[PDB]
Amino acid sequence: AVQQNKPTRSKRGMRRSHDALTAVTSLSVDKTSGEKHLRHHITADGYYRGRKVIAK
Amino acid sequence: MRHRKSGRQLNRNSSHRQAMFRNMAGSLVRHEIIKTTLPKAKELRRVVEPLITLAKTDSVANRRLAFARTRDNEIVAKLFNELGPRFASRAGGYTRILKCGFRAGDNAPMAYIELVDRSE
Amino acid sequence: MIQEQTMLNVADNSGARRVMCIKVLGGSHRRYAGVGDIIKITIKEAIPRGKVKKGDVLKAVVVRTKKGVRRPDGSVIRFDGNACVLLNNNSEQPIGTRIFGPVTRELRSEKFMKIISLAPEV
Amino acid sequence: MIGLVGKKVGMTRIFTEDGVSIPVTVIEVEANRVTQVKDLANDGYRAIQVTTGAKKANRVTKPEAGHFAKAGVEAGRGLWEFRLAEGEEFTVGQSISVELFADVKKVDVTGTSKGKGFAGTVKRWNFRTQDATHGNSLSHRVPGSIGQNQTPGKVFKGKKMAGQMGNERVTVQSLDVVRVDAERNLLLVKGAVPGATGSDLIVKPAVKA
Amino acid sequence: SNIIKQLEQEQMKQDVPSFRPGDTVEVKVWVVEGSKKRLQAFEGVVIAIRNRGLHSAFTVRKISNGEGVERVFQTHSPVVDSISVKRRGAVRKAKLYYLRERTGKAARIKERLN
RNA sequence: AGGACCGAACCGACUAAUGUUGAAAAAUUAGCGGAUGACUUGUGGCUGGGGGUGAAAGGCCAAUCAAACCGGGAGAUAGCU
RNA sequence: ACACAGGUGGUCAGGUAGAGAAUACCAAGGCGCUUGAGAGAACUCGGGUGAAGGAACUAGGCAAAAUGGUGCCGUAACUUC
RNA sequence: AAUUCCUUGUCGGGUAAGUUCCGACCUGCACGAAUGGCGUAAUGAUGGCCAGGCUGUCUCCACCCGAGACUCAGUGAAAU
RNA sequence: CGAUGUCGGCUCAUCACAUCCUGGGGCUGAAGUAGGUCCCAAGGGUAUGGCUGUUCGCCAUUUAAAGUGGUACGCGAGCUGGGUUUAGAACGUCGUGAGACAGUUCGGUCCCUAUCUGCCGUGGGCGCUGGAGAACUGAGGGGGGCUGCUCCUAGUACGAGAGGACCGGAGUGGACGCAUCACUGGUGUUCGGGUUGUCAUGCCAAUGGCACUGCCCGGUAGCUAAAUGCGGAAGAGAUAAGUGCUGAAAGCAUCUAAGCACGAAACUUGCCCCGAGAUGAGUUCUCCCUGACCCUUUAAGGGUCCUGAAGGAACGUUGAAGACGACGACGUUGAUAGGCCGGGUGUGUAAGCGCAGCGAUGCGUUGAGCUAACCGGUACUAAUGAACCGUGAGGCUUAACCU
Ligand SMILES: [Mg+2]
Ligand SMILES: [Mg+2]
Ligand SMILES: [Mg+2]
Ligand SMILES: [Mg+2]
Ligand SMILES: [Mg+2]
Ligand SMILES: [Mg+2]
Ligand SMILES: [Mg+2]
Ligand SMILES: [Mg+2]
Ligand SMILES: [Mg+2]
Ligand SMILES: [Mg+2]
Ligand SMILES: [Mg+2]
Ligand SMILES: [Mg+2]
Ligand SMILES: [Mg+2]
Ligand SMILES: [Mg+2]
Ligand SMILES: [Mg+2]
Ligand SMILES: [Mg+2]
Ligand SMILES: [Mg+2]
Ligand SMILES: [Mg+2]
Ligand SMILES: [Mg+2]
Ligand SMILES: [Mg+2]
Ligand SMILES: [Mg+2]
Ligand SMILES: [Mg+2]
Ligand SMILES: [Mg+2]
Ligand SMILES: [Mg+2]
Ligand SMILES: [Mg+2]
Ligand SMILES: [Mg+2]
Ligand SMILES: [Mg+2]
Ligand SMILES: [Mg+2]
Ligand SMILES: [Mg+2]
Ligand SMILES: [Mg+2]
Ligand SMILES: [Mg+2]
Ligand SMILES: [Mg+2]
Ligand SMILES: [Mg+2]
Ligand SMILES: [Mg+2]
Ligand SMILES: [Mg+2]
Ligand SMILES: [Mg+2]
Ligand SMILES: [Mg+2]
Ligand SMILES: [Mg+2]
Ligand SMILES: [Mg+2]
Ligand SMILES: [Mg+2]
Ligand SMILES: [Mg+2]
Ligand SMILES: [Mg+2]
Ligand SMILES: [Mg+2]
Ligand SMILES: [Mg+2]
Ligand SMILES: [Mg+2]
Ligand SMILES: [Mg+2]
Ligand SMILES: [Mg+2]
Repeated sequence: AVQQNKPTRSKRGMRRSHDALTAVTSLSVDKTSGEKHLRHHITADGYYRGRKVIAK
Repeated sequence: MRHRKSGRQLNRNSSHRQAMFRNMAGSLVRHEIIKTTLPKAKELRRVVEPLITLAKTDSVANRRLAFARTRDNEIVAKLFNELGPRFASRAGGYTRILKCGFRAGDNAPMAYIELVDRSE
Repeated sequence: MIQEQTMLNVADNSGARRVMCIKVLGGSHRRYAGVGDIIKITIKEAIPRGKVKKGDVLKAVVVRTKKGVRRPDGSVIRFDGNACVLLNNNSEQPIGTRIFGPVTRELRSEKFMKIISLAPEV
Repeated sequence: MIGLVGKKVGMTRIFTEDGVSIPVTVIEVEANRVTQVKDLANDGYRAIQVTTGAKKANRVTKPEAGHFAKAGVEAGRGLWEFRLAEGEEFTVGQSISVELFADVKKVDVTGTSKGKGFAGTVKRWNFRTQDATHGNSLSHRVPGSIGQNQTPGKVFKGKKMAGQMGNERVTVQSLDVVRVDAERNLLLVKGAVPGATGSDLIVKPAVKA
Repeated sequence: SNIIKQLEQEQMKQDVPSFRPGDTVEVKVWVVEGSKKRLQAFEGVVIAIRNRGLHSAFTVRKISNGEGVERVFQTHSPVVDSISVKRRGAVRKAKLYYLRERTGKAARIKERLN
């Protein structure tokens, strides 16, 4: 269950082929402040869908 | 499988879920908005709404069934006096789920579950 | 579900008290026995001066199963207690004369005509 | 004859006057509207391309919206295709309803099965389990051996192992039709058909009965 | 489930005598003997009632000559005819399965009468 | 009264499973035996390498025992690898 | 070897039920075990329940399942009584 | 027979069927009288066997509840 | 010999044909039934138990038959450890003894997270030549292929009797596989109820926590079987062993040499599933894009500004979908999920109060109260308008029709 021959850098890279990260890259500007954020997520201060939903 | 088995396990005991959703429903009523993960938010929504559904009609019998659940009179007093009247005409969603971000520690998608009509 | 090693009761006037099914006759790898299937049993307990004796091997037919038999309407005639009727090994010919314990209409198939005729109920 | 696409809506029983409870399955069949008449002289084989059901204006896409508007029909929830068995001419936009089934008496259903997950070898292939006791450690529901030894050296192609059971196309054959409803647009077939409630059924007459 | 429930209605018979479980029922079923529809009888205590609309069923326990017979009956079927009640009983449980072990003078019930 | 009986502490370790690059270089969970004695245990001593001690297995003598460990003879010797 | 499911002598040791320091639930006091959050496949481990049958399992009733307390009645072969 | 190679000896009992088990015969390969012989009440985490009970051991598994498994964030090995 | 782990059992098999059964035939000391023997045939099927650690074997009871072998006498990086070759002990025998025994007996650690190949499932990238969205053809491949009994034909044929068919056609079972919860049941630690111990809610009352869900009794959905449906085939083509026609070589005879016709569960199809990465990358239908300027070793080149379509992806609410991706539905032009309402199902006559009673408790209000993922409705809450990717009529040579 161990290993038989040592794999290569080639095999180490082809395995990490699909380990590659992926960004969001397409954000939304709010109607009120326009501060970019994630779709369906509040802003840093509490704005969401053009509304202060944090109420604070 | 779990075909049509609506209920979320939350990696806990069944005896833990009855007491976690009892104390978390309690701090949602004492406060008005709390912060937790979505899988707790989508589920607390299933427990706190049947309380606002309940407290629309006051009676000695409804106080007991609202005291078996939530196990504290202060929440029972907050119910039937505040929320029942404050959500009377509306027939439906008495709370709102609202996604915010993540935790630094374990990277859990969080959300602010909030009771509606908090523009006082 | 009467299968091998099942301790049945006896439901005729022959002498035995407890029999035990040792083979469900009828087919290869045949698991259990049902309504009116012929089975091979052995006698584990009898009355003293009776016809059959302990340690004998003869055939039988199941009559009353604890699991019960389904009628074509989705109804079941679930009894309470497994029981059978002893037969001759060499022919149909039941050795009993007084079939006790009410049996099912599902045995009416012309080779068990003597069984229903001597039966008390159903 | 050809066939017809219907929706599986539950199953119940329809009693006979002899008391024989007949387990039927209700197949909701509105009307298969025919979109295209494929031809031997155009494609290389004769077949009709039907559809049924209702769509949404914002949901029917541009490529298919022309494809429905070529013949001209209310757009259905996807297309299907039935091969003609003899010289059976039709027209485009034709509505083939359930009345074709007022004559045939042995039918055939074909639908996606009920998805059962990543099913182990015990559930999927009916492997007898090993002993729950008498020493048995960590192999209570294991498939055991999966090959001989050095002579093959490999596992043969097609070994029964653990994988995907269900959510696959299944044909249950020779169901006896019970009642053919005209107004209620139903079809009562004796027994059970694949897939959960609401799953599609490609209902055809029995071909080898 | 509209098209099934509307189809469920067409088979169900509109005169079924409702009752609480524990009642000593007397039911009559059509048994066919060759070519003669004989009209049987069957008594016993109702053990359980499974209400499912058309798919209804109720279990009746009869202490016969033998050990004991239990029969279930698809309520809305053309076999069953009588749902005549003899003794209205008073039990607390909804399904009486403990009467498979109590016997004789231990397995007797109380008439309801209230 | 009892090398008496059932049964905790305490001691011991028969069965099974888990674990066996373990939580642990022998333990854990569910059971189990003794449990006022030929008992168990604390502290402090005594007996030592062909010797000690042993209700006796050639077991134990610092995770090591048909002859402990450390240093020296010693870079023993090896027709073997 | 470690912030290790192990080992470590003596003393004090409440309430209710109970024969009891067994055991259950609590007091005082002290802690939630130094990775968590979702999903709810196969499979593995710790467990629950089960139609009919009931050892047919297997090296073997291994493991489970079952019996389980007090009062009273009653209690064989054999025996060193 | 903790002993019998031949051998699962032969006869009897238990079972539908018994290389084991119990009783007995005696051709004791190769029992035998303090390296004790033959019995023996009680005792035993003892060896073999049988019956009642009881049950997922099994016929044949099915479902459910938790801990891993699977995914994400952090840390991050090993034999080879 | 700087390791190739061993019998048997469990599990999972797979191939061979010297075939146990079923199928097709010749011969017979083949009347019939039932057998013997030989040839063709591997599609499928090919016992449960008592005794032994045993394979084998004996025995009991069946079955259509309970085939013979290869496959490290298949399978310990899958399991067991009974047997046997570690350390303990005893008996018989051998030896002065330590010990020894193809004699025996009781007891006795079975390690490993899979890199590669292989196999079972599932996706990403790119290609398929403008791109995209759907529906199919179809090379190749896989799955499936078993069979008894009763009845009719007919108790006819055959037979002195006794007995007792072929063929053909219906019905009912076993084994196995696929599928499904409408029926019958199982589980149902998210539902209801009962009750023991104890703590708490200030106390009675009424509840909650804990003790494996405390122990229990039932039970929705879902899952699933013991439950319920269905399946093998018919038929066709070409054949094996075999049976014939015409018929010469050889005036005859003869199935074979020319030619022709029948002939098996085997072969190819018919049934079902996968399937255009079949790089030989197919076909049909539909939709969308028909903007301007420079450089240049001027070529299927590179660059910029203006537009970036169909569609896809991402995100979100989730599914009878699912390990993760993926796949399906929906995204206010709204029914996808939660909630709410009506209904249903289940449990069972709640709480409070009144009356009867010393009391436990009962009766009445009341088949009420509570009701999990169930069914049908309803936007009350959440699916924010945009943005991101993908483009701008699609090369070369040639032929055939339009001009
Ligand atoms: Mg990776
Ligand atoms: Mg976790
Ligand atoms: Mg608990
Ligand atoms: Mg182990
Ligand atoms: Mg103890
Ligand atoms: Mg020295
Ligand atoms: Mg020297
Ligand atoms: Mg620590
Ligand atoms: Mg420690
Ligand atoms: Mg105490
Ligand atoms: Mg405290
Ligand atoms: Mg789980
Ligand atoms: Mg259990
Ligand atoms: Mg035990
Ligand atoms: Mg136990
Ligand atoms: Mg004998
Ligand atoms: Mg001698
Ligand atoms: Mg001696
Ligand atoms: Mg001597
Ligand atoms: Mg002695
Ligand atoms: Mg003795
Ligand atoms: Mg002892
Ligand atoms: Mg036995
Ligand atoms: Mg990670
Ligand atoms: Mg013949
Ligand atoms: Mg066996
Ligand atoms: Mg055998
Ligand atoms: Mg092996
Ligand atoms: Mg062990
Ligand atoms: Mg093909
Ligand atoms: Mg093929
Ligand atoms: Mg004649
Ligand atoms: Mg005949
Ligand atoms: Mg049920
Ligand atoms: Mg239950
Ligand atoms: Mg409860
Ligand atoms: Mg109280
Ligand atoms: Mg507490
Ligand atoms: Mg208990
Ligand atoms: Mg139940
Ligand atoms: Mg090309
Ligand atoms: Mg899209
Ligand atoms: Mg609407
Ligand atoms: Mg909804
Ligand atoms: Mg009352
Ligand atoms: Mg209550
Ligand atoms: Mg409700």
